[PDB]
Amino acid sequence: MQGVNIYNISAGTSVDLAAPVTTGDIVTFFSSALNLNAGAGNPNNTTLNLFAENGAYLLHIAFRLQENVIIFNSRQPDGPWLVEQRVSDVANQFAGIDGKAMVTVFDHGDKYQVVINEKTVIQYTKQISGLTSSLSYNATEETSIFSTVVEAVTYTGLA
Amino acid sequence: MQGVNIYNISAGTSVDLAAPVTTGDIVTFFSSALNLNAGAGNPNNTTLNLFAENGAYLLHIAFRLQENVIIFNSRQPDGPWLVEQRVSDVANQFAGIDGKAMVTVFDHGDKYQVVINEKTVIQYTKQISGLTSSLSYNATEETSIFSTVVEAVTYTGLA
Ligand SMILES: CC(=O)N[C@H]1[C@@H](Oc2ccc([N+](=O)[O-])cc2)O[C@H](CO)[C@H](O)[C@@H]1O[C@@H]1O[C@H](CO)[C@H](O)[C@H](O)[C@H]1O
Ligand SMILES: CC(=O)N[C@H]1[C@@H](Oc2ccc([N+](=O)[O-])cc2)O[C@H](CO)[C@H](O)[C@@H]1O[C@@H]1O[C@H](CO)[C@H](O)[C@H](O)[C@H]1O
Repeated sequence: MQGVNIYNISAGTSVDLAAPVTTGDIVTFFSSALNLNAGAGNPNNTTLNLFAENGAYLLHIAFRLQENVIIFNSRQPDGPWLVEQRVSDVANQFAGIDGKAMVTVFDHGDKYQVVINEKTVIQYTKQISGLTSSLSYNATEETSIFSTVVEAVTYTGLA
Repeated sequence: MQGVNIYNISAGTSVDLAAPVTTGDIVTFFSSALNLNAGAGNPNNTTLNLFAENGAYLLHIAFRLQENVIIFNSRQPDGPWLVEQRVSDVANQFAGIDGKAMVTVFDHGDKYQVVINEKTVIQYTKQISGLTSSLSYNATEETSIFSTVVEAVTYTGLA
Protein backbone atom coordinates (compact mmCIF):
# COMPACT_ATOMS: atom_id res chain seq x y z
CA MET A 1 0.00 0.00 0.00
CA GLN A 2 1.27 3.44 -0.98
CA GLY A 3 1.35 5.96 1.83
CA VAL A 4 2.37 9.48 2.76
CA ASN A 5 3.93 10.29 6.12
CA ILE A 6 4.82 13.74 7.45
CA TYR A 7 7.42 14.65 10.08
CA ASN A 8 8.48 17.89 11.76
CA ILE A 9 12.20 17.66 12.48
CA SER A 10 13.73 20.27 14.79
CA ALA A 11 17.40 21.12 14.20
CA GLY A 12 19.59 18.67 16.09
CA THR A 13 16.97 15.93 16.34
CA SER A 14 16.05 12.67 14.59
CA VAL A 15 12.79 10.80 13.94
CA ASP A 16 11.97 7.11 13.53
CA LEU A 17 9.93 6.49 10.38
CA ALA A 18 6.46 4.98 10.80
CA ALA A 19 6.99 3.65 7.29
CA PRO A 20 10.57 2.75 6.27
CA VAL A 21 12.03 4.06 3.03
CA THR A 22 13.33 1.43 0.64
CA THR A 23 13.96 0.96 -3.07
CA GLY A 24 11.44 2.91 -5.13
CA ASP A 25 10.53 5.22 -2.23
CA ILE A 26 10.93 8.99 -1.90
CA VAL A 27 11.69 11.43 0.90
CA THR A 28 11.61 15.21 0.59
CA PHE A 29 12.80 17.72 3.20
CA PHE A 30 11.23 21.18 3.25
CA SER A 31 12.80 24.31 4.72
CA SER A 32 10.85 27.55 5.16
CA ALA A 33 14.16 29.42 5.01
CA LEU A 34 17.37 29.61 2.99
CA ASN A 35 20.18 31.28 4.93
CA LEU A 36 23.21 31.42 2.63
CA ASN A 37 24.56 34.08 4.99
CA ALA A 38 24.79 31.60 7.87
CA GLY A 39 28.56 31.90 7.86
CA ALA A 40 31.04 29.19 8.87
CA GLY A 41 29.74 25.84 10.07
CA ASN A 42 31.40 23.52 12.58
CA PRO A 43 32.34 22.46 9.94
CA ASN A 44 28.84 21.77 8.55
CA ASN A 45 26.05 24.36 8.56
CA THR A 46 23.32 21.79 8.01
CA THR A 47 23.11 18.02 7.54
CA LEU A 48 20.21 15.82 6.44
CA ASN A 49 20.65 12.12 7.14
CA LEU A 50 18.98 8.81 6.30
CA PHE A 51 19.80 6.08 8.83
CA ALA A 52 19.60 2.30 8.68
CA GLU A 53 18.04 0.47 11.63
CA ASN A 54 21.54 -0.32 12.91
CA GLY A 55 22.32 3.40 13.04
CA ALA A 56 24.45 3.47 9.90
CA TYR A 57 24.48 6.71 7.90
CA LEU A 58 23.13 5.38 4.59
CA LEU A 59 23.17 8.93 3.22
CA HIS A 60 24.70 12.00 4.87
CA ILE A 61 24.01 15.30 3.08
CA ALA A 62 26.16 18.12 4.44
CA PHE A 63 25.95 21.76 3.39
CA ARG A 64 29.27 23.45 4.16
CA LEU A 65 29.28 27.14 3.21
CA GLN A 66 32.86 27.78 4.35
CA GLU A 67 34.03 25.42 1.60
CA ASN A 68 31.21 26.21 -0.83
CA VAL A 69 30.27 22.55 -1.24
CA ILE A 70 27.52 20.03 -0.59
CA ILE A 71 28.95 16.75 0.71
CA PHE A 72 27.47 13.26 0.38
CA ASN A 73 28.89 10.36 2.39
CA SER A 74 28.04 7.21 4.36
CA ARG A 75 29.27 5.61 7.58
CA GLN A 76 28.82 2.33 9.44
CA PRO A 77 27.60 2.88 13.01
CA ASP A 78 31.01 1.72 14.21
CA GLY A 79 33.19 2.72 11.26
CA PRO A 80 34.85 5.89 9.93
CA TRP A 81 33.32 8.20 7.34
CA LEU A 82 33.70 6.69 3.89
CA VAL A 83 34.45 8.38 0.54
CA GLU A 84 32.95 11.85 0.19
CA GLN A 85 31.27 12.91 -3.04
CA ARG A 86 31.19 16.69 -3.39
CA VAL A 87 29.12 19.18 -5.39
CA SER A 88 30.55 22.69 -5.62
CA ASP A 89 28.77 26.05 -5.79
CA VAL A 90 26.08 25.78 -3.11
CA ALA A 91 24.10 28.89 -4.11
CA ASN A 92 23.94 27.53 -7.64
CA GLN A 93 22.01 24.45 -6.51
CA PHE A 94 19.32 26.57 -4.82
CA ALA A 95 19.10 29.14 -7.64
CA GLY A 96 15.61 29.98 -8.83
CA ILE A 97 13.91 29.68 -5.45
CA ASP A 98 14.56 32.18 -2.67
CA GLY A 99 13.56 32.15 0.99
CA LYS A 100 12.95 28.40 1.10
CA ALA A 101 14.04 25.07 -0.34
CA MET A 102 13.32 21.40 -0.72
CA VAL A 103 15.73 18.48 -0.92
CA THR A 104 14.45 15.23 -2.38
CA VAL A 105 16.10 11.83 -2.09
CA PHE A 106 14.98 9.00 -4.39
CA ASP A 107 16.06 5.57 -3.16
CA HIS A 108 16.92 3.79 -6.41
CA GLY A 109 18.30 0.61 -4.84
CA ASP A 110 21.93 0.92 -5.92
CA LYS A 111 21.94 4.72 -5.88
CA TYR A 112 20.42 7.72 -4.12
CA GLN A 113 19.29 10.49 -6.47
CA VAL A 114 19.39 13.85 -4.70
CA VAL A 115 17.40 16.76 -6.08
CA ILE A 116 17.50 20.32 -4.71
CA ASN A 117 14.23 21.97 -5.70
CA GLU A 118 14.05 20.87 -9.37
CA LYS A 119 17.76 20.25 -9.91
CA THR A 120 19.30 16.77 -9.61
CA VAL A 121 22.62 17.49 -7.93
CA ILE A 122 23.95 13.96 -7.81
CA GLN A 123 23.33 10.30 -8.57
CA TYR A 124 25.05 9.03 -5.44
CA THR A 125 26.34 5.47 -5.75
CA LYS A 126 25.54 3.88 -2.40
CA GLN A 127 28.45 2.90 -0.17
CA ILE A 128 26.08 1.11 2.22
CA SER A 129 22.81 -0.62 1.35
CA GLY A 130 19.66 -1.12 3.39
CA LEU A 131 16.31 0.42 4.23
CA THR A 132 16.06 3.83 5.87
CA SER A 133 14.22 3.67 9.20
CA SER A 134 15.25 7.03 10.68
CA LEU A 135 15.98 10.59 9.49
CA SER A 136 17.71 13.56 11.11
CA TYR A 137 18.37 17.26 10.56
CA ASN A 138 21.42 18.57 12.38
CA ALA A 139 22.46 22.20 12.76
CA THR A 140 22.85 24.93 15.37
CA GLU A 141 20.24 27.65 15.89
CA GLU A 142 22.75 30.17 14.59
CA THR A 143 24.50 28.69 11.55
CA SER A 144 21.95 26.50 9.76
CA ILE A 145 21.07 27.25 6.14
CA PHE A 146 17.56 25.96 6.83
CA SER A 147 14.68 26.88 9.16
CA THR A 148 14.74 25.78 12.80
CA VAL A 149 12.23 23.11 11.86
CA VAL A 150 12.44 21.11 8.65
CA GLU A 151 9.47 19.12 7.39
CA ALA A 152 10.03 15.65 5.98
CA VAL A 153 7.48 13.95 3.75
CA THR A 154 7.92 10.32 2.71
CA TYR A 155 6.16 8.50 -0.10
CA THR A 156 6.44 4.77 0.58
CA GLY A 157 5.19 1.45 -0.79
CA LEU A 158 5.68 2.76 -4.31
CA ALA A 159 7.36 -0.30 -5.82
CA MET B 1 14.86 9.72 -15.56
CA GLN B 2 13.03 10.52 -12.32
CA GLY B 3 12.38 14.20 -11.75
CA VAL B 4 10.89 16.82 -9.46
CA ASN B 5 8.91 19.77 -10.80
CA ILE B 6 7.51 22.67 -8.80
CA TYR B 7 4.55 24.88 -9.71
CA ASN B 8 3.07 27.91 -7.95
CA ILE B 9 -0.65 27.96 -8.70
CA SER B 10 -2.55 31.15 -7.88
CA ALA B 11 -6.25 30.64 -7.13
CA GLY B 12 -8.33 30.56 -10.29
CA THR B 13 -5.45 29.64 -12.56
CA SER B 14 -3.99 26.54 -14.15
CA VAL B 15 -0.46 25.50 -15.03
CA ASP B 16 0.87 23.30 -17.81
CA LEU B 17 3.19 20.53 -16.67
CA ALA B 18 6.72 20.42 -18.07
CA ALA B 19 6.64 16.68 -17.37
CA PRO B 20 3.27 14.91 -17.65
CA VAL B 21 1.96 12.83 -14.76
CA THR B 22 1.23 9.23 -15.68
CA THR B 23 0.86 5.80 -14.10
CA GLY B 24 3.24 5.49 -11.17
CA ASP B 25 3.64 9.26 -10.83
CA ILE B 26 2.74 11.53 -7.93
CA VAL B 27 1.51 15.09 -7.46
CA THR B 28 1.17 16.86 -4.13
CA PHE B 29 -0.61 20.19 -3.67
CA PHE B 30 0.70 22.25 -0.75
CA SER B 31 -1.47 24.89 0.90
CA SER B 32 0.24 27.35 3.25
CA ALA B 33 -3.10 27.90 4.98
CA LEU B 34 -6.18 25.99 6.18
CA ASN B 35 -9.27 28.08 6.85
CA LEU B 36 -11.97 25.74 8.11
CA ASN B 37 -14.03 28.83 8.98
CA ALA B 38 -14.31 29.95 5.36
CA GLY B 39 -17.64 31.25 4.11
CA ALA B 40 -20.02 28.83 2.37
CA GLY B 41 -19.02 27.68 -1.11
CA ASN B 42 -21.18 28.11 -4.21
CA PRO B 43 -21.08 25.17 -3.98
CA ASN B 44 -17.30 24.70 -3.90
CA ASN B 45 -14.96 26.35 -1.41
CA THR B 46 -11.88 25.03 -3.17
CA THR B 47 -11.18 22.64 -6.06
CA LEU B 48 -7.97 20.94 -7.22
CA ASN B 49 -7.89 19.49 -10.74
CA LEU B 50 -5.79 17.24 -12.98
CA PHE B 51 -6.50 17.82 -16.68
CA ALA B 52 -5.88 15.66 -19.72
CA GLU B 53 -4.40 17.11 -22.91
CA ASN B 54 -7.91 17.39 -24.38
CA GLY B 55 -9.06 19.46 -21.41
CA ALA B 56 -10.97 16.68 -19.69
CA TYR B 57 -10.98 16.79 -15.90
CA LEU B 58 -9.26 13.47 -15.12
CA LEU B 59 -9.75 14.16 -11.42
CA HIS B 60 -11.75 16.93 -9.76
CA ILE B 61 -11.39 17.37 -5.99
CA ALA B 62 -13.99 19.74 -4.54
CA PHE B 63 -14.15 20.71 -0.87
CA ARG B 64 -17.54 21.78 0.44
CA LEU B 65 -17.31 22.91 4.07
CA GLN B 66 -20.93 23.91 4.61
CA GLU B 67 -22.20 20.65 3.08
CA ASN B 68 -19.43 18.85 4.96
CA VAL B 69 -18.24 16.76 2.03
CA ILE B 70 -15.41 16.37 -0.45
CA ILE B 71 -16.48 15.61 -4.00
CA PHE B 72 -14.39 13.51 -6.38
CA ASN B 73 -15.46 13.47 -10.03
CA SER B 74 -14.33 13.58 -13.65
CA ARG B 75 -15.61 15.61 -16.57
CA GLN B 76 -15.55 14.85 -20.27
CA PRO B 77 -13.97 17.54 -22.52
CA ASP B 78 -17.37 18.99 -23.52
CA GLY B 79 -19.03 17.98 -20.26
CA PRO B 80 -21.01 16.52 -18.60
CA TRP B 81 -19.80 15.91 -15.06
CA LEU B 82 -19.77 12.19 -14.37
CA VAL B 83 -20.50 10.07 -11.29
CA GLU B 84 -19.55 11.81 -8.04
CA GLN B 85 -17.85 9.96 -5.19
CA ARG B 86 -18.18 11.63 -1.80
CA VAL B 87 -16.31 11.63 1.50
CA SER B 88 -17.95 13.15 4.60
CA ASP B 89 -16.52 15.23 7.45
CA VAL B 90 -14.13 17.67 5.80
CA ALA B 91 -12.53 18.94 9.02
CA ASN B 92 -11.72 15.40 10.15
CA GLN B 93 -9.76 14.67 6.97
CA PHE B 94 -7.36 17.52 7.78
CA ALA B 95 -7.13 16.53 11.45
CA GLY B 96 -3.51 16.39 12.58
CA ILE B 97 -2.12 19.46 10.82
CA ASP B 98 -3.13 23.06 11.62
CA GLY B 99 -2.74 26.18 9.48
CA LYS B 100 -1.65 24.37 6.32
CA ALA B 101 -2.32 21.22 4.36
CA MET B 102 -1.26 18.91 1.59
CA VAL B 103 -3.30 16.82 -0.83
CA THR B 104 -1.46 14.03 -2.62
CA VAL B 105 -2.67 12.18 -5.70
CA PHE B 106 -1.10 8.87 -6.78
CA ASP B 107 -1.82 7.82 -10.38
CA HIS B 108 -2.13 4.04 -10.16
CA GLY B 109 -3.34 3.51 -13.72
CA ASP B 110 -6.87 2.28 -13.02
CA LYS B 111 -7.35 4.47 -9.95
CA TYR B 112 -6.27 7.72 -8.31
CA GLN B 113 -5.38 7.45 -4.64
CA VAL B 114 -6.04 10.75 -2.86
CA VAL B 115 -4.37 11.45 0.47
CA ILE B 116 -5.02 14.47 2.67
CA ASN B 117 -1.90 15.04 4.76
CA GLU B 118 -1.26 11.43 5.88
CA LYS B 119 -4.75 9.99 5.49
CA THR B 120 -5.93 8.20 2.37
CA VAL B 121 -9.49 9.39 1.85
CA ILE B 122 -10.33 7.56 -1.34
CA GLN B 123 -9.22 5.04 -3.94
CA TYR B 124 -10.97 6.66 -6.89
CA THR B 125 -11.61 4.32 -9.79
CA LYS B 126 -10.96 6.42 -12.89
CA GLN B 127 -13.91 7.40 -15.06
CA ILE B 128 -11.57 8.92 -17.62
CA SER B 129 -8.07 7.64 -18.35
CA GLY B 130 -5.02 9.33 -19.75
CA LEU B 131 -1.98 11.48 -19.11
CA THR B 132 -2.22 14.53 -16.82
CA SER B 133 -0.82 17.57 -18.64
CA SER B 134 -2.07 20.47 -16.52
CA LEU B 135 -3.31 21.24 -13.00
CA SER B 136 -5.51 23.94 -11.49
CA TYR B 137 -6.62 25.39 -8.15
CA ASN B 138 -9.90 27.29 -8.13
CA ALA B 139 -11.31 29.36 -5.29
CA THR B 140 -11.86 32.98 -4.29
CA GLU B 141 -10.67 34.95 -1.26
CA GLU B 142 -13.75 34.43 0.90
CA THR B 143 -14.68 30.85 -0.07
CA SER B 144 -11.27 29.17 -0.17
CA ILE B 145 -10.01 26.90 2.58
CA PHE B 146 -6.48 27.13 1.17
CA SER B 147 -3.89 29.87 0.65
CA THR B 148 -3.87 32.45 -2.17
CA VAL B 149 -1.20 30.36 -3.89
CA VAL B 150 -1.05 26.58 -3.82
CA GLU B 151 2.28 24.94 -4.59
CA ALA B 152 2.23 21.71 -6.58
CA VAL B 153 5.14 19.30 -6.64
CA THR B 154 5.23 16.47 -9.16
CA TYR B 155 7.41 13.36 -8.96
CA THR B 156 7.58 11.81 -12.43
CA GLY B 157 9.31 9.11 -14.45
CA LEU B 158 8.94 6.88 -11.39
CA ALA B 159 7.75 3.74 -13.19
C1 LIG C 1 36.89 20.14 10.20
C2 LIG C 1 36.85 19.56 8.94
O1 LIG C 1 36.84 20.34 7.82
N1 LIG C 1 36.81 18.24 8.82
C3 LIG C 1 36.75 17.57 7.51
C4 LIG C 1 38.15 17.06 7.14
O2 LIG C 1 38.53 16.16 8.19
C5 LIG C 1 39.84 15.78 8.17
C6 LIG C 1 40.23 14.72 8.97
C7 LIG C 1 41.57 14.39 9.11
C8 LIG C 1 42.53 15.13 8.43
N2 LIG C 1 43.82 14.84 8.60
O3 LIG C 1 44.19 13.76 9.44
O4 LIG C 1 44.83 15.61 7.96
C9 LIG C 1 42.15 16.19 7.61
C10 LIG C 1 40.80 16.52 7.48
O5 LIG C 1 38.11 16.41 5.86
C11 LIG C 1 37.20 15.29 5.84
C12 LIG C 1 37.18 14.71 4.43
O6 LIG C 1 38.49 14.28 4.06
C13 LIG C 1 35.78 15.72 6.23
O7 LIG C 1 35.28 16.65 5.27
C14 LIG C 1 35.80 16.38 7.61
O8 LIG C 1 34.50 16.86 7.98
C15 LIG C 1 33.63 15.78 8.35
O9 LIG C 1 32.94 15.31 7.18
C16 LIG C 1 32.03 14.25 7.49
C17 LIG C 1 31.40 13.71 6.20
O10 LIG C 1 32.43 13.22 5.34
C18 LIG C 1 30.93 14.77 8.42
O11 LIG C 1 30.23 15.84 7.78
C19 LIG C 1 31.57 15.28 9.71
O12 LIG C 1 30.56 15.88 10.54
C20 LIG C 1 32.62 16.33 9.37
O13 LIG C 1 33.30 16.75 10.55
C1 LIG D 1 -25.20 24.56 -6.56
C2 LIG D 1 -24.97 23.21 -6.32
O1 LIG D 1 -25.18 22.68 -5.09
N1 LIG D 1 -24.58 22.42 -7.32
C3 LIG D 1 -24.35 20.98 -7.14
C4 LIG D 1 -25.71 20.27 -7.20
O2 LIG D 1 -26.36 20.64 -8.42
C5 LIG D 1 -27.63 21.07 -8.21
C6 LIG D 1 -28.57 20.94 -9.23
C7 LIG D 1 -29.86 21.41 -9.05
C8 LIG D 1 -30.22 22.01 -7.86
N2 LIG D 1 -31.48 22.42 -7.68
O3 LIG D 1 -32.42 22.28 -8.73
O4 LIG D 1 -31.88 22.98 -6.44
C9 LIG D 1 -29.29 22.15 -6.84
C10 LIG D 1 -27.99 21.68 -7.01
O5 LIG D 1 -25.54 18.85 -7.14
C11 LIG D 1 -24.77 18.37 -8.25
C12 LIG D 1 -24.67 16.84 -8.16
O6 LIG D 1 -25.98 16.28 -8.16
C13 LIG D 1 -23.36 18.96 -8.21
O7 LIG D 1 -22.71 18.55 -7.00
C14 LIG D 1 -23.44 20.49 -8.26
O8 LIG D 1 -22.15 21.10 -8.07
C15 LIG D 1 -21.27 20.89 -9.18
O9 LIG D 1 -20.53 19.67 -8.96
C16 LIG D 1 -19.53 19.46 -9.96
C17 LIG D 1 -18.82 18.13 -9.70
O10 LIG D 1 -19.76 17.05 -9.77
C18 LIG D 1 -18.49 20.58 -9.90
O11 LIG D 1 -17.91 20.61 -8.60
C19 LIG D 1 -19.18 21.91 -10.18
O12 LIG D 1 -18.24 22.98 -10.01
C20 LIG D 1 -20.33 22.09 -9.19
O13 LIG D 1 -21.05 23.29 -9.48
